[PDB]
Amino acid sequence: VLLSGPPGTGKTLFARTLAKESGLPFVFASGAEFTDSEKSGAAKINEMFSIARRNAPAFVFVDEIDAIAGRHARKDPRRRATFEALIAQLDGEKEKTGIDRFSLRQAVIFICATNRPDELDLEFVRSGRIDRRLYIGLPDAKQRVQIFGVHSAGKNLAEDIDFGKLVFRTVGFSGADIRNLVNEAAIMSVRKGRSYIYQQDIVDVLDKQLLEGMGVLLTEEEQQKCEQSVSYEKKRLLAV
Amino acid sequence: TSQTDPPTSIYKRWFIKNTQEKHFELLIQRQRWLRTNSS
Amino acid sequence: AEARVDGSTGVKFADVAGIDEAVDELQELVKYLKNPDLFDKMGIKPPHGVLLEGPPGCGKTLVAKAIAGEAGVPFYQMAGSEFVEVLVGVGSARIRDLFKRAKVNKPSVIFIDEIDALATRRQGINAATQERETTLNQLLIELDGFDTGKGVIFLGATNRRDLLDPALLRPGRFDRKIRVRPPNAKGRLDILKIHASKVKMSDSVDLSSYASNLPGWSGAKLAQLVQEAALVAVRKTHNSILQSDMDDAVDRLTVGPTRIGLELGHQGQCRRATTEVGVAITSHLLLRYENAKIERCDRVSIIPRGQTLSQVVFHRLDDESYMFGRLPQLLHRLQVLLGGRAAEEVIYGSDTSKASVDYLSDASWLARKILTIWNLENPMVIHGEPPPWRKRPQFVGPRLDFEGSLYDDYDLVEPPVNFNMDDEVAHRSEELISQMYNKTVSLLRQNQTALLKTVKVLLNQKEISGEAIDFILDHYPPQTPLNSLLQEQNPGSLPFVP
Amino acid sequence: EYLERGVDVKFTDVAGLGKIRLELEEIVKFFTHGEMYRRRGVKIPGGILLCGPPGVGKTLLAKAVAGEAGVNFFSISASQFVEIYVGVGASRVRALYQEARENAPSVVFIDELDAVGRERGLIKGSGGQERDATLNQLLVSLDGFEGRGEVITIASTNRPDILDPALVRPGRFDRKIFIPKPGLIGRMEILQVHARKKPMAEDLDYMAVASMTDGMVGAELANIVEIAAINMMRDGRTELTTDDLLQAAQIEERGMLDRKDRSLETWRQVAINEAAMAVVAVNFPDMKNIEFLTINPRAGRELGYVRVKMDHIKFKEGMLSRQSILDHITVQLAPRAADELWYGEDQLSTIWAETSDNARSAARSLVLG
Amino acid sequence: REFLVQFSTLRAEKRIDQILLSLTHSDHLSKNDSGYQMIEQPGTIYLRYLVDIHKKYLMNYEFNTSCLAERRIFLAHYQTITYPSRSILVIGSIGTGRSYLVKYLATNSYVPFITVFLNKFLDNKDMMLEIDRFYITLQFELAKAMSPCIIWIPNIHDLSYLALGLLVNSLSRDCERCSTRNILVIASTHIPQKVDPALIAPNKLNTCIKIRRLLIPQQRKHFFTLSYTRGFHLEKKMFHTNGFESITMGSSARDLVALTNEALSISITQKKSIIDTNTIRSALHRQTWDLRSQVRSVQDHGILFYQIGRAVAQNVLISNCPIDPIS
Amino acid sequence: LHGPPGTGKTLLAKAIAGEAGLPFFAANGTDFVEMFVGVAASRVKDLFASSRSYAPSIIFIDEIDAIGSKRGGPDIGGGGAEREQGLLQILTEMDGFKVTTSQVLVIGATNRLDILDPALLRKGRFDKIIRVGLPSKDGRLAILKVHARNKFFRSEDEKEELLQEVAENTEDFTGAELQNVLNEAGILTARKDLDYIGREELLEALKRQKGTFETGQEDSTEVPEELKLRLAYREAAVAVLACYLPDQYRPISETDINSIRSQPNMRYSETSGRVFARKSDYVNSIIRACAPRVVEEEMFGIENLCWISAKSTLEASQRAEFLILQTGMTAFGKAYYRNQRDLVPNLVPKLE
Amino acid sequence: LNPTVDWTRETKFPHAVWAAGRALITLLIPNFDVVENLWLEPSSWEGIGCTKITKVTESRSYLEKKLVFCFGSHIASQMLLPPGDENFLSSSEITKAQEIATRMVLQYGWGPDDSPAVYYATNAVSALSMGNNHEYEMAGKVEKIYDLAYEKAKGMLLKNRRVLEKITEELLEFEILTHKDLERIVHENGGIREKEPFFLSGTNYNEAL
Repeated sequence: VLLSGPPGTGKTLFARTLAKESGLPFVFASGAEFTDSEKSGAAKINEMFSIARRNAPAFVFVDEIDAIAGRHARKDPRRRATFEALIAQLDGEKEKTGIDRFSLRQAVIFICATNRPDELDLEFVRSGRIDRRLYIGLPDAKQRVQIFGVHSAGKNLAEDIDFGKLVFRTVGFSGADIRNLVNEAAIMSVRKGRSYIYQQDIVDVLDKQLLEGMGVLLTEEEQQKCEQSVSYEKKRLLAV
Repeated sequence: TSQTDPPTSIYKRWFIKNTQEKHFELLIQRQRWLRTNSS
Repeated sequence: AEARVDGSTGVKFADVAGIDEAVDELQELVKYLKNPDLFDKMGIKPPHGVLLEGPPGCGKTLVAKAIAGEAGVPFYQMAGSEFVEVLVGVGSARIRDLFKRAKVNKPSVIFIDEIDALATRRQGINAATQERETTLNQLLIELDGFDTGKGVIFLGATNRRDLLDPALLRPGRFDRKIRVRPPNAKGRLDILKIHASKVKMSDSVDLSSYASNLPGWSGAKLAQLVQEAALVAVRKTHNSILQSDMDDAVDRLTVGPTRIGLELGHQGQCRRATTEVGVAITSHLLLRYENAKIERCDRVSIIPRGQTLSQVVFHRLDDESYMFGRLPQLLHRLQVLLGGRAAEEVIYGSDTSKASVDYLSDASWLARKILTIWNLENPMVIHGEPPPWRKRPQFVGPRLDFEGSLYDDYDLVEPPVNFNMDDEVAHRSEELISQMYNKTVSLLRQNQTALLKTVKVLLNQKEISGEAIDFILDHYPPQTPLNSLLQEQNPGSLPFVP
Repeated sequence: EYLERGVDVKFTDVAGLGKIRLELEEIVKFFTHGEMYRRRGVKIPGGILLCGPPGVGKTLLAKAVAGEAGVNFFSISASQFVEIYVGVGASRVRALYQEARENAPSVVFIDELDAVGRERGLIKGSGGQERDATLNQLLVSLDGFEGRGEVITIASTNRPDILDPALVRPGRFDRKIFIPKPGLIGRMEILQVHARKKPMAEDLDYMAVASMTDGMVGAELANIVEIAAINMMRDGRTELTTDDLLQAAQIEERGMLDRKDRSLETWRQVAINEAAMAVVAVNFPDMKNIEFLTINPRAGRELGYVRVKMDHIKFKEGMLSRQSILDHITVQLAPRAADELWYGEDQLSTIWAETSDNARSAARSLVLG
Repeated sequence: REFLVQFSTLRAEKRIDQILLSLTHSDHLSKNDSGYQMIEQPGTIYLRYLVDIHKKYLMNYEFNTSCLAERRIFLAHYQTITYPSRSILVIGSIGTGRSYLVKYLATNSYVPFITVFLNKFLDNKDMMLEIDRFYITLQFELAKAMSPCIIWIPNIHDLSYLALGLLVNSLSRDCERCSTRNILVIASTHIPQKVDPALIAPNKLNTCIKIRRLLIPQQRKHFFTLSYTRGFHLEKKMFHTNGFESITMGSSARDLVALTNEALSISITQKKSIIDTNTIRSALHRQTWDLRSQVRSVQDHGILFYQIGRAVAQNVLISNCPIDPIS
Repeated sequence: LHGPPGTGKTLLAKAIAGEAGLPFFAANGTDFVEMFVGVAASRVKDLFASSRSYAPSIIFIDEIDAIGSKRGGPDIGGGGAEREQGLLQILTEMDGFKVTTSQVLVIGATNRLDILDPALLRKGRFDKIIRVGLPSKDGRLAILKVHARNKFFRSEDEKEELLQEVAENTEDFTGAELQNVLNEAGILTARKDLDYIGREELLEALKRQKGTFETGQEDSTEVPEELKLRLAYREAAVAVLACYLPDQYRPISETDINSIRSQPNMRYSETSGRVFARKSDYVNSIIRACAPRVVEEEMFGIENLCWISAKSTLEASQRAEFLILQTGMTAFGKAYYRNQRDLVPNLVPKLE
Repeated sequence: LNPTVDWTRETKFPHAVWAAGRALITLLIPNFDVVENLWLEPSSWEGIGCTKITKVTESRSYLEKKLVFCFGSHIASQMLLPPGDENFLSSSEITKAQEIATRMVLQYGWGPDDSPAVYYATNAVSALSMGNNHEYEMAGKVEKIYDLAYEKAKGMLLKNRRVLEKITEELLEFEILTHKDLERIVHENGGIREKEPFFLSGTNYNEAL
């Protein structure tokens, strides 16, 4: 099973509720530390699949497979050994693995995911090795409102705060981005001495991020003097 | 870019052969574009 | 590092030949080597390094060995390829060891054969390269730190100056740069005299003709000439080197060995014979009538040798006439180039073949060279064009090296802008080639009897000589009927005995 | 390891200095009068960079300033930093700067920074990553963290455009001094200092030798000194004169003079070619002062040559008139003019094919210039 | 690590019942109008005959040299075999699938099937040469000890001098002696233009064989013969009519095995043994469609007409091309 | 942190270390990476364990580009494997930070961005990515007056006015530039034995720091009258055209003929505020572009043009093509064509 | 393993026409190579029809004969196949003709006027300056020689129409034909061969001495 989509969408939540509702052991690792060093290049994949087999039936879930099954895996022999070990453990064929293809110990589902689906090799996404592909995307306005409510439940909100009139300003935001936005509003709430967080704190946070986006870091006083520095007619043209 | 070292012998040229080379390629490319985009 | 410490190297300045300018320049080094005191009293800074640059087989190593032998100093020989290793730092250690062993017995000579192996230029077009750079750094440190008062002269022999780093060419490391030119006619003569004293020689061998007729041949190539002559005489069980065996070695090393019975059909040989005989007849006619500044035919053959199914041999003239190539000389040489197609067009009527295509390409390129590169005609042209095809100057086939070479522009090319004069240049070249083709076909068609008789005689004998071609030309005057040849009992019969 | 002994070179040992020498003694002042420098509140500029043509003796200037400063001198080749292994070069730079700081006060010299100061992102290989690591290490040990106020680095490069602008940042390399090619007086004094170790004469005029060899580096002047020792024993005279120097310069700028067999018409052709060049040159302003005229073949040129020394100020700056190029094209075409006017139109040779293309290239450069 | 797993592929010899069951095997459903008749594939018949001759020890008796009769019979038999190579190369990996035919022909071979890997001889980088030589001679001695056996060498193109020497001395020595002459050294790769000309001798790995892509009748035949071998009978409506020919795709090997497995899984989850049209359609839909969250449909009808018109045109006009479903 | 080189990132890190009052751990980028594998990871994990032991702590890593370099090619030498091992080890140590036990703050500093690998910048590892850019005129004034506390001047008012007037001409300069201007002025004053920083010392420091000189030779050259005349005529023609065609934002202020340049040596009084420029302004700029060629052709004739002054109508050609194509008040049309390829063969004769 | 098409006459008719036309144009050229066998292989990847031809310093006339021979399958498919059914079979030959003609114009100089102008060599990477408007002239020359070979092939192929039909139906009904069978067909049905000397244009032909 190949999961794909933008990062930070909660791809681990799908696997975790998979394990919870299915009631199985859940072998979980990360693909970054599999090209670790010379002490064990491809042996980690083999011991991973052996632990999975010894506790089979179960799931196998690996993070950032693009660091292993990337298009530059055939160049580096160290990458090639790991990719060959993974693609050999992906199938049966008793030789070189020493186990019957059809057995309880071979009832293992291999979950893999990345952030770049087109970066993977042509022979890894082939049917028989990777069958189903799930594409998880960014949420929409109502889910954004619910996430804003969820991540800001344990904070002292005012009465005028309403995220339904700022949904158009948060297009493409992930859950981590909304959490960062709430923390940002809290920080500029406590910076100005404010006890609560109104809507204007969120508006100011979004506006200051937008101002910083083009590389303008100015406090109020310097912004005011630089506005006063410009003449009147050449501001009158920008006004029209 | 006019061969800043002066030639002591008249046999040597006043300009390096590679001075005006990008303009030759530019003119050739423009003429070839005009020739190909007309037929 | 078994640097051979020989008290007598076995060769002196009498063993070198054809290197007169370089040995005359190195006589100063020999004078410094035998007694440096008069050098030291007046205050000379002797050359830190002398670089011998030249073609292989010219005996630069022999020159340095002769210098050491005449100077009576130990000679340290260890090639550049002996400084390359896999481990790092060993080559610099060998450099230091060789240098300090040289400083032990002062005066002494250090010689590095193929110095460009360690001194490859960092071209911008494993750990061995780092070893090369470290060895270069150690060598330049030892050279720059060499005080000139102790008289240790370091010699560097190289085959290519372009790949050698300019840091060594800086004064203070390689002060002297000597070129070792290939031996001249007198030089090859003297090398033949030296090498002929080792093998038994007959009085019928005239080495002057062999020295004159083998241009640019190195001393090692003359050595292999005399060695293969000895082996041919062994094969023939000859008691001494005859002139026939020497010429056999010549044709073995120049064009190649003769095959056994490998011949194509009777049509595959008539066309090549017609082409080569037509080229020879045009050359001889241009020599006879208009007194051209062109070469002379030696012999014409259709016997396959090496990878040439047929061959015509042309002598090489003196290089003093190879500098100011005038327009008439180029036009007659260009007529000689189309002589082959003239022969196919007159003998076969209108069915030519592919055997004369290369001469056509050469004529077409030299017409452009006359027009664009040299600008010999007098409409002025703004640019020259490089040759799309490049064929190297080579053996017995037409010389094509009258101006050093044919297919070498002297960096006289520029990219064109106007495309309307390019067609006028093409039309001018076509007009020149067509007019010249009609003139060469008209001159060759006037003598069909001599051409046909030479073709028949060469086909019967499989080889003809220049004197035989001249005899056929004299005995067959222009405007005689072909029936006179056709009534003979044997058209391919040569009554002339050389 | 990187410390050298016996640094006795001073400013008197080096010639062709000029106002740059003032900056040099300013460096000496930085090593001597720095107490009032920091009393006024001036941080000593650590980075001084000499840029110029090769062979001017930048390392010789480094030895001179180190000897006059009277401090420890470090002279490290930059080629040792780049290696097939990573991390070792950074440790080499760390040990270098640590032993420089321990040997304070001192001056450190690194030559040819173009090998390791290349801008990051120009080559795709492990050597590029090692070069980046070494550049980062030297950058940190130069300006990264506090701890250096006494160690001063001097560097010698040839191409200043290749260097990383991070290195060119003030506080790392802020003093940039260009060492130009020696002029007239500079060549005079370089010849004098390189010739002080040999017995010379009192009638020896270096003015003609300096004017003969124009536009050359100090290494070439040392070479002229080196060809002032080997060639007088052929005749065996008493004392060195200026004639030998003039002949040595003539040999060096063109090649050795070799004589070969030659016919009369070949000599006539080379003579009429050189006559064409000189005669068309003398009537033009920019090429009027023809000083030499010979048909003797030299190394690489079987032709003769005509020697002129025009003004070399307008040529470099670009203030040459339009008529100044229409005259030169005529000069290049005049060999073909003499050939056509003497041997006829039908007997044009190929000896002028090297000037006939220079004329057309100059015309092409003029029309689109 | 490979030597242990290739040494234990047969720790005990095949039982008498197993050998007797294998020795009397049959044709198994070639002559059907739905799947894989005689004339459809000649190469697999030749490989079947070769492995059958290997099974009955009919290769060690290389010739008879008798008076007239047995010689004539042997000449006729050698004619019928091709239109006795002890080693056969197959070069057909231009499309997909390598083992899908080798194990398909070796499942009824009853001899030990050893697949040595050449990539183990590359990753070992005077001690390496000795270890590699001992390893390869142990592999060859084990292969001899497992006689009769079939050796498969995939991806020859990875081949280095020591393995070349081993192979050349093995194919120069073990073909005129070493009594078990029936040792097949079958091998497959995907690039035939890079092999050296010294390995294509008549006595050394001859008779190259090609494998091409799968056409639609061959796809139907392979699907039917893969579904029937598991007790699943194809329903007599899609191969009996033009039903599933117009919807089938995946014109390559290893694309029908996965489709067959998915269809069999779908029928098993229904506790059925027959495959209808709907099962095949649902199996095809689960392979060339991506599952997706945050589902949204087209909000502008007018691209629907584009798809409708293109599908109608592709249906009526080009009667030999598939139609992907419209949504 | 990142930004322009020498903008004060190291100064900001030192300020953080000084004013934090927390255990500060200064590190280096290329310190960890070597040829032998495992050294970098062991060093970094020892550092991380030390910071966890002394929580709260401020770990600062200078020049993360040494180990944070993105894979941009095959690492044949094998040092890239060590770099990636160290990088992923740093990522694992960063992700091992539980919020209830590890109050360790990571402070990065880099001079490059495009060579970094986009996994450190991901969530949970580097949330804040700030950039200290070039300071404004007030920021430039603040940094020069901070750098001029120990710097001795004639008087406080004179120091302030000199600092303000050098602040008005130090645009596009970072903190290192202003600090080096002050440092070089101090060098000049100490060399000239003047106890206070004069105005001409600031002028010479500015002249050095913008790199006006490039020859770097002994400036003693006898200039011919034919050159002084050409420069004077070029400058006078520029003055006449500028006075006759008045530019509302760049009046001519100073004029010298002491230097040889491709462009005239004129000086203009720069006034910011070019929001608008009419078609007449473009025409006037085109006219002012081709002054030296016209003046040299008028007084000295066609056959006396320089190679430089004849290369002046080319800039007029570029400006006129800019006016026709990329401004859109001509009759060529009302579109914006970028000269490279959106010029269909119909509009080429019209443009010409 | 499998043929891509069934053994019906509507499929084998274009291939039979192709092979018969090639064999006939091989037969009618004098002193040319000899066609030996024709058959329709059901499982050949090159095509159903297969033709065996054995060859008999190639002169100008041999190259002219090859160039005019390179049109036979195309012209045979032009008279024989009905409209509405065309072929992409002769294309691999026609570009060969597009290769052959230029070789006498650029390389060997056997142009329309027997000009020794040579602009291409065996080891050349490009051609000469070639002009800008001069390319149209040689392009016209190349189209002229190509059309001249095409019209020669058409003239000497349309005069053996019934012989070609006979060869096609014998190939369709027997599936094997030999050189003797082709000789019998061209003898009984009245095949007319060409005669020496063979030239594409007789306006400049000469006779050897």
